[PDB]
Amino acid sequence: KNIDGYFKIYSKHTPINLVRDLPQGFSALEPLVDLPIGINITRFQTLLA
Amino acid sequence: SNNLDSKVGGNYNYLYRLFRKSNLKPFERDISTEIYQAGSTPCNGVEG
Ligand SMILES: *[C@@H]1O[C@H](CO)[C@@H](O)[C@H](O)[C@H]1NC(C)=O
Repeated sequence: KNIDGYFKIYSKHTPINLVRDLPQGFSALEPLVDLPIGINITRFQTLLA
Repeated sequence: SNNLDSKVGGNYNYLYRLFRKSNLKPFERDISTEIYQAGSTPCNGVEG
């Protein structure tokens, strides 16, 4: 997300065992880094290997 | 800065946006050079 140009990156990594769709369970994310870039982001794309 | 920024009759290195289609939110930089259109007549990049 962004606040007045402050990009909030919240990262959480937990191991799971899943077939498809989504598992049912509670998760509380934690902040990772902060990038006060101050630019408008109208679009995004996911990079893959 | 008058003893510095003032050169001859003017200094064009410092420019500004006089016209905008609306009020821009604070803490925003607008580099768009598009001609401001106050009417319904298309400007097509020239004054009129
Ligand atoms: C980003 O651009 C969108 C689409 O023009 C606009 O609706 C929005 O207000 C802009 N946000 C910021 C933070 O400049």
